Amino acid sequence: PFFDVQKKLGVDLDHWMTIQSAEQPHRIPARCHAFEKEWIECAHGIGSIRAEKECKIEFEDFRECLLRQKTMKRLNAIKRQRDKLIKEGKYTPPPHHSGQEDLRP
Amino acid sequence: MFMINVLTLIIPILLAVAFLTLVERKVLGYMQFRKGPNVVGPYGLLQPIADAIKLFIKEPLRPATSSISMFILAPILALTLALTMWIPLPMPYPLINMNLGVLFMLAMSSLAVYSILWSGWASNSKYALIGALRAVAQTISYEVTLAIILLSVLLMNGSFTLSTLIITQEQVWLIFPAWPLAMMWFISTLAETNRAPFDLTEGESELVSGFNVEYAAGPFALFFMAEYANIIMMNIFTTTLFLGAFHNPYMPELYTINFTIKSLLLSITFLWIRASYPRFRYDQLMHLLWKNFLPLTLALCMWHVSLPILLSSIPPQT
Amino acid sequence: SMMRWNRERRRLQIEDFEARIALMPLLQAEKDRRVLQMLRENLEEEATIMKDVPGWKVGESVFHTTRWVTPMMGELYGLRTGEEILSSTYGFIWYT
Amino acid sequence: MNLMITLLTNFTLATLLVTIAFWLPQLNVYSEKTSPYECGFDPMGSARLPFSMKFFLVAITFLLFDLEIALLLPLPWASQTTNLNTMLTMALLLIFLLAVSLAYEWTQKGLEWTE
Amino acid sequence: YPTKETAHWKPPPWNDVDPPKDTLVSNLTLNFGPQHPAAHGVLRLVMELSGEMVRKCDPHIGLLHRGTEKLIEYKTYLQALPYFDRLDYVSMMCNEQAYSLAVEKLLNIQPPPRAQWIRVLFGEITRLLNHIMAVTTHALDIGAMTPFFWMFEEREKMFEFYERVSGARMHAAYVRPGGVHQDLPLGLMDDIYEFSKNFSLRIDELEEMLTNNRIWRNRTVDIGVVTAEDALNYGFSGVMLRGSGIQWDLRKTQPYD
Amino acid sequence: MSLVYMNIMMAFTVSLTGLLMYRSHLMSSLLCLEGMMLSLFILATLMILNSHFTLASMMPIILLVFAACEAALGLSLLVMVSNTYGTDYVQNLNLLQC
Amino acid sequence: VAAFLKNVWAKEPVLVASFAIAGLAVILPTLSPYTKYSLMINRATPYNYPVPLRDDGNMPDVPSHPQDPQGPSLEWLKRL
Amino acid sequence: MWFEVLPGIAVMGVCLFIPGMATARIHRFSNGGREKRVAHYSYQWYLMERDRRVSGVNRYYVSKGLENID
Amino acid sequence: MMTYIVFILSIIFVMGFVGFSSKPSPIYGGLGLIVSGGVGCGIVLNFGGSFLGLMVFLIYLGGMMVVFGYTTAMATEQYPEVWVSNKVVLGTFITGLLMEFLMVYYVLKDKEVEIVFKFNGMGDWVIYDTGDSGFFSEEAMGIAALYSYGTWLVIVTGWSLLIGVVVIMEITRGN
Amino acid sequence: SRGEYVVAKLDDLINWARRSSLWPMTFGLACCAVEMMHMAAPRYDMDRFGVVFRASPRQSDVMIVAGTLTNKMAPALRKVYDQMPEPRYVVSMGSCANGGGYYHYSYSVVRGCDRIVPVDIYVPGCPPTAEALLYGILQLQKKIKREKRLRIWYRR
Ligand SMILES: CCCCCCCCCCCCCCCCCC(=O)OC[C@H](COP(=O)([O-])OCC[N+](C)(C)C)OC(=O)CCCCCCCCCCCCCCCCC
Ligand SMILES: CCCCCCCCCCCCCCCCCC(=O)OC[C@H](COP(=O)(O)OCCN)OC(=O)CCCCCCCCCCCCCCCCC
Ligand SMILES: CCCCCCCCCCCCCCCCCC(=O)OC[C@H](COP(=O)(O)OCCN)OC(=O)CCCCCCCCCCCCCCCCC
Ligand SMILES: CCCCCCCCCCCCCCCCCC(=O)OC[C@H](COP(=O)(O)OCCN)OC(=O)CCCCCCCCCCCCCCCCC
Ligand SMILES: CCCCCCCCCCC1=C(C)C(=O)C(OC)=C(OC)C1=O
Ligand SMILES: CCCCCCCCCCC1=C(C)C(=O)C(OC)=C(OC)C1=O
Ligand code: SF4
Repeated sequence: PFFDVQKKLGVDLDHWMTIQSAEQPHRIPARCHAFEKEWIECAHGIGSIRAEKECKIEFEDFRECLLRQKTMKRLNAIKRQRDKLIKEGKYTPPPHHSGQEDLRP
Repeated sequence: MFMINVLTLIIPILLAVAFLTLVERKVLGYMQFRKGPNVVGPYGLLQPIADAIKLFIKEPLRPATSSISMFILAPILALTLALTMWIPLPMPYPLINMNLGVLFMLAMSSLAVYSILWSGWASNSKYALIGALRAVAQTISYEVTLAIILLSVLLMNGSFTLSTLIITQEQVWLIFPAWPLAMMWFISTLAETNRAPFDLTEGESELVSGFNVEYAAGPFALFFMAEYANIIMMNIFTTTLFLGAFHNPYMPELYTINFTIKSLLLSITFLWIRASYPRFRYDQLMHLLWKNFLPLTLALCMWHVSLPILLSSIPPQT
Repeated sequence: SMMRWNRERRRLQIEDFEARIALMPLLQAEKDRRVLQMLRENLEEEATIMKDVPGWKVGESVFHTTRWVTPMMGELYGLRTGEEILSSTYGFIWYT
Repeated sequence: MNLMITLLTNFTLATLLVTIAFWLPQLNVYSEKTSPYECGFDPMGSARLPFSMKFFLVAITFLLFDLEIALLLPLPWASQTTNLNTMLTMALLLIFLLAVSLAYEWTQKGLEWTE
Repeated sequence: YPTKETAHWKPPPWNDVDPPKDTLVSNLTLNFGPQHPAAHGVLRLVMELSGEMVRKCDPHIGLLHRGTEKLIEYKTYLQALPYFDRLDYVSMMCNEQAYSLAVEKLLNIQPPPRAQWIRVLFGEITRLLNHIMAVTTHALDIGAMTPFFWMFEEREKMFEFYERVSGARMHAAYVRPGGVHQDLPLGLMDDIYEFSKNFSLRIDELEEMLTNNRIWRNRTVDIGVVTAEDALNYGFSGVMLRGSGIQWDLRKTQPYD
Repeated sequence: MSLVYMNIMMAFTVSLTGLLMYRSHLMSSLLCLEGMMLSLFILATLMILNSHFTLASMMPIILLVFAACEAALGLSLLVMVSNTYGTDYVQNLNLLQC
Repeated sequence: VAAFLKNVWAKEPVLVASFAIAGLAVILPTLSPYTKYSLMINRATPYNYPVPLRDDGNMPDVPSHPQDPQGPSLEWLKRL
Repeated sequence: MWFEVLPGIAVMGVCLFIPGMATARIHRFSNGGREKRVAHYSYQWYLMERDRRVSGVNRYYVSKGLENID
Repeated sequence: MMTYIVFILSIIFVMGFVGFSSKPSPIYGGLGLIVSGGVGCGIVLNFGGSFLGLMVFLIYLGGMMVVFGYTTAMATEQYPEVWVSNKVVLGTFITGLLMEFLMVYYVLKDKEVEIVFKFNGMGDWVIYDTGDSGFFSEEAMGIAALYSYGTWLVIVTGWSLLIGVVVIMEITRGN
Repeated sequence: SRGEYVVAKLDDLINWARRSSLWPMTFGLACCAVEMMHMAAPRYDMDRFGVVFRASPRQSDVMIVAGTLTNKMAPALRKVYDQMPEPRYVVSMGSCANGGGYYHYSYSVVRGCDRIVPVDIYVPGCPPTAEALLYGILQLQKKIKREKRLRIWYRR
């Protein structure tokens, strides 16, 4: 019983807070605006059954934009390997990762 | 050198509380056709030092029935929240310049009630229980207009920044467009700060001392100096809201002297109201802030929303 | 009086915003070179740290796209001191 | 950072005014000085008995009117929008709904206290 | 299908309305005791509060029962006179006058006329003393603590009048059976005139502070209404009748000196 | 995901099991419902302010409103218990067993 | 209507002032010439960046420099 | 007479003059003889951090003008 | 251990939740929920939501003051349990705290933990935007959008509060 | 010695702070409390000496027993005195509080409050004048001034 009054009577009651790609106040972009736009424009009108298997790649990019799971896993790997090489004395950090580097602008 | 700024904030606003005790007793005395203290120091100028030394060399008396943890935590939280509501106040520069300093003032007003409230609960006494639930009945009465009045006055400011409120009142005082809000805010701050005619928590005649009736000297000092820090902060806040003064960016001491003497006049006004009125019954308190101030406060909220739109005078949020 | 002064304040806000807008291209170009500088400095030290590790692929994007993704806070300041981190990631909130 | 330092300072010299309040004077503790105060005679019962609230409907409706200043509070910011007549109509709708609620709470004698 | 568990289950009522099982509400018993700024020194109200709505007042008294009127039996009439000063100890010479009139009525003698005029003069000074005490401490127990301090200077001046006429500020033992003890000193009545010339402005400023004040009215207008028949039934007298409209004053109806 | 979501969901589950296991006292469980609303508030708001989806920033406020709009309802359904019985003990409400 | 109005002004002047202020706040922005200027000031405040346009060849109403005479102007705000 | 309340008020007046005056001086001591930078919005913080980056001494208040460019 | 500040505030958040979820007494339940709301408005304030944190602090302060009045008026016994007056309250309080600090030890030693979801062990500073929001905080503009865009949301919320007052006055009548 | 000088000046400091901040309690019994109110009145004015009432015993320094102590209130008097923190003092005002007074041979009167509490200053009169009561209070201040608490601690 999804009585779609909002498309029947043409009113916009809650379609605006629905996604991050909608009209935002002062044109403020979300951090995953391009990823969600690509996932929605990919899977528009093809149905959920085809959308779960044909737009899997854009949905994986968008979900990894949101929670940043692969990024933080990669940063765990990099930071942990750095800590191991510091503890073993097999690496010294560069002077721009310590402070004395005359930062850009 | 910020810790020195914190100390030079919070130690003079303990000395101001100390000499507010003397100013209270002497202005209260001369309004009662008598004198205040003039024996202890030269015209009483050393009476608060005697009171401050006396309360910390007297036996503290934690009671037998008192839930001791909340009993000790209540004056600590009292004096902590009394000190920390001075930090967004622009003097012309605040200690901590908050973008939402007004909501900080309001939320730390709402947390300061639990000092009175847990003191009345923890000190397991019947008069303390009456004084605590009369603080409940007082706070549910004043908080239902303390935010709408303070909302309607900042619709001419543009934000909740207290430092912007100096720029807002650079031409005219904000009591001229909002004197019903001002005269209602003043009573809401009387009822906020447990001062007469709205004492109602440390009721001398109904109760014995209300919430702090079990608190002997030492812990009693940190409710009393907390209450006086609340009234000086509240008159400084009322002055910033409605009587904001001239600010020269190259001469800040002119603004400092100006809001100092204005907040001193409003402090004397609190002492002069406490010296002149009978005390409300604490339901007539509630039938005032709900039945009288709240309808008119909603009406003035409608008016102060629509009027910057009506005249194209919506203030900037930046 | 508040009508006159709030209209003047709105005009002064517009003047400040146009000063901001006129500065914004230089700030955006410096911010682009800033983040590309820090990402290249992190990548040129990702090869040294990730050298003994088998199966690693330096500079491997975690996305299947080739579009530019905005650098995250841990992507830029991940290999740097806690002074630079706490200045860059809680600095505006903790400031006064 | 400065807020945590300021709060730690205020809490510290509010709790260092208590630890020099309890440990500095001389105590003579006996089990009548710490008795409950009831104006001289012994208290009848506990003060943990139910203290019946007369203002209870006003106490509940305070929880429904305190949300309004979580709703009416963005109005200094909501005046900065570019759809302003809609904003003004919805704002006056919210204060009007608060007022109709207060009128209904008057007329059924809900703001009066019981007994 | 009744089991061991489903055997104490009585069938539910017909209108689905259960009897209320009237557990006692246990009204909180406040001891509004004698050490209190409101209970005037010696008064133990054992009250029962429904939170703060008063359900029962039990004023225990006798905390100042000194056994005066047994000590009167073992002392002579002149020695029993100063017991009367200490009964209504803000209305001293009125109690002296009442005891004096009782003894003189039994003695079948009357005072001289000048002593009767001095008794009525100091009785009305005494009435000013008691009504200053009554009004100002009633307002002090409500919260207007300032006209207390305003009117006790006037009360101090009338205590100087007592101290000049009799030698003691409060308990004079001055109005005696037979008249008064000692004549008025010279210069007393002129100072009584200089006091009475200015006392009306003091009543005016008390009445300015309280009578038209809305906070004073909201504490006293719908409070403590006494009907006339319950006032006569309870043996009330004075203002307690006259507040309720009972036209009765013993200085008019049963007049003395 | 990120580290703070662990303990905000942990606070949700602690408040869940606090609500879902009663200690014969009803106000202490209305507090557990209000704490579940606090955990939902902080969790949704951390997610929204993380991903900078600004238009749902009004969503927790609305959420918070309905929080008290049922919490007050619980208190209105508390007093009719505590007028019927002297306590709010949930083992007194066992009359609908027959 | 003056009898009922005088009765409610005699018994409840707080509520009469309340309904008067509320009625003015309802009806008075709908009868004011300056409510349009509020919307024009709010949509004339530049929060974002004026993202420029790729000149295809036919945009005669769009300037190429901010000091060009075509484009939206705020002289109405400077005078008022 | 009544003016004997005027000493104590004056002392209280000095005890309200000391904090705010001091913080103005403190805002002119830590910030190079000027006002304290107000960063209410993240653009103001971005300019302030840019000043700290371009000062060369890691202090946001040390300004550099046309003498820094050629 | 300063980059983990939202994590530390979240530990105090869970400590307050174990404090009132053990249900000692609604005095101390209100205490624990005030402590959790007061550190939660610094959890959510370090992501940018100063308005949206000060409001959840302020609304719950008013809420716990009202609930204090009710638990003194209705939910009151002779000996209120503090936390150790009952063995079950202290048992589940110690259980919640030791399980919380157990997963703290597991997530700061492994930097990866898995209870139903997977959670990183790095500080949550890593996931922030590296940009500036101009002359506005985006949460302020978004909550201000409740009047321009959120009109139906205003209507359903204001109607729910109106009938909430009507509903509660219909319940608390007795007849 | 130096330490005797230091404890002597600290005795002077604490005796100054205790005699110049006496807080009596709102506690009268009989006719003497009217005169004790006159000692609070604007002519004699206790508040200029730092002498100001606090209604609770926990925050009071001296108990002026002003009036007649009967048998029915003597345990209330004792519990009120017990609920005062040390240092606490007792000023006995009037003849009935001193030695029974005009009701001395009565069945119902405690013959002097010194049967109940330790009494420091006996103020005589029926009633004593407010000036005589203020004289007794200033004599109590002189009694507090010559206390030797820290000197006797230093010597024991
Ligand atoms: C902050 C700077 C100073 C500000 C001024 C304050 C300083 C002076 C303070 C004096 C001492 C007060 C101490 C506490 C007193 C407490 C009692 C009290 O105040 O009760 C409030 C009293 C209560 O009155 P009441 O209690 O008598 O009411 C009786 C109510 N019934 C009938 C239900 C029983 O008054 C109010 O509530 C009025 C509030 C302020 C009104 C402001 C209205 C402004 C005018 C609006 C427009 C009017 C015209 C209509 C529109 C026309 C359009 C063209
Ligand atoms: C359309 C404009 C906007 C309206 C909505 C916005 C309102 C803003 C203010 C918020 C008010 C909230 C609370 C209002 C409660 C009103 C109901 C009420 O209280 O009625 C009772 C009252 C008499 O009180 P009583 O029942 O005796 O109470 C005993 C205890 N005191 O009854 C009365 O006193 C009578 C009240 C009705 C008559 C008032 C007449 C005022 C006329 C002013 C001029 C016209 C203004 C335009 C509005 C039309 C008014 C008819
Ligand atoms: C922002 C402003 C804040 C201001 C706060 C303070 C306000 C009041 C300032 C002081 C006012 C005057 C104080 C007078 C103290 C007593 C003076 C006196 O005469 O003392 C005499 C006394 C006994 O000496 P004796 O030997 O008996 O003398 C016989 C004489 N032939 O001998 C003694 O009492 C011994 C000497 C004691 C001296 C104490 C002086 C007062 C100290 C107050 C502390 C704060 C000082 C200011 C700090 C900030 C500024 C630097
Ligand atoms: C058991 C009983 C309790 C016993 C212990 C009692 C301890 C003291 C309790 C009282 C103090 C509670 C403090 C609660 C958090 C307050 C946060 C605050 O002050 O926020 C206001 C302000 C908003 O300004 P904003 O707009 O952010 O401007 C900066 C951006 N340009 O924010 C700022 O300016 C941002 C500055 C940094 C803020 C850091 C985050 C808050 C830290 C919270 C610490 C823990 C709070 C504990 C609460 C306990 C409540 C009882
Ligand atoms: C350094 C801080 C010193 C704080 C001193 C607190 C003790 C002083 C209390 C004096 C007092 C005041 C001001 C007072 O307001 C008052 O009410 C009339 C009193 O009597 C009941 C008092 O005793
Ligand atoms: C604040 C002004 C000074 C008040 C001093 C009161 C001290 C205690 C006196 C006892 C008393 C009280 C309370 C009192 O209220 C009273 O009523 C007039 C008395 O006389 C019968 C009393 O004796
Ligand atoms: S000593 Fe005498 S005058 Fe004084 S209170 Fe006792 S009876 Fe009254």
